[PDB]
Amino acid sequence: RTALSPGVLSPTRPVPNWIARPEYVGKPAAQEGSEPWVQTPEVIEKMRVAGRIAAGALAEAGKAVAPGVTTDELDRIAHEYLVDNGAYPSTLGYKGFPKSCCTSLNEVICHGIPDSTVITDGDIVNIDVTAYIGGVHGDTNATFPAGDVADEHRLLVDRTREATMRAINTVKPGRALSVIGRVIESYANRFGYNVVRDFTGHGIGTTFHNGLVVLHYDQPAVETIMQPGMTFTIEPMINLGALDYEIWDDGWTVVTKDRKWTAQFEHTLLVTDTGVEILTCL
Ligand SMILES: [K+]
Repeated sequence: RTALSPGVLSPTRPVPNWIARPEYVGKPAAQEGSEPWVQTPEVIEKMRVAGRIAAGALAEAGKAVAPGVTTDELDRIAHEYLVDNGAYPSTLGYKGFPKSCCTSLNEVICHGIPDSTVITDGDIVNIDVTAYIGGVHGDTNATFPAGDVADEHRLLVDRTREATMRAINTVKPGRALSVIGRVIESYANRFGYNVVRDFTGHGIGTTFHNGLVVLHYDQPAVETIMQPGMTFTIEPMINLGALDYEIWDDGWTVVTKDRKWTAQFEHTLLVTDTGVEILTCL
């Protein structure tokens, strides 16, 4: 299976005019980065709605993953499930991003832009979908196998899913945020994999990236302590190869330099009074 190359982009997909657009739509930058890390009860409830819709959109698009399909098509499907549910696709118009979800095949670490690229037997593809409704965001992603995937790749995907669930299970108030990256990296290294460091999880709420950064590798210098009402993503990218990468001319598509495949899974989490709640569930 040859290394991927930029495909061709379909035109901007329309969104019903009555669905509110986040404030950054169409602008070069977003007004985000200094919002409270702990959300109000109102916002937490709204985030449950957003997270459920994003989860449903991810699941719909994931069902279309099959050899023969284009990533653009996956985008068409998630976009339509969001709009149908009254949600705006947060990535659409986010810092110029042109589509409604990110589709990251094989060696694309993250932020692949859905295009003409056709998926072939044995590929793996991450679909990342964010919903904006009720003035809040919810983000989730998962990597899906297409046809007869090699065992190496099936294990990568399964172990990345397991690393993410183990990290989620450690979320609890009063525990250091750095426990998450410790847990992910220890599990990825058990199998000889490498955890991407330059791309991270993040606080999410009324803004898409609110300033809070969640690392997926071991970095005990971070002193942040998890607090009830904090909302953030856990979304480790795990590489079979080296971490060195390149970003395509589009300014979005990140690919591994050695072209070895990489997988990712993600949920939006809430720190509750005693533990965790996954908000991006159906
Ligand atoms: K990938």
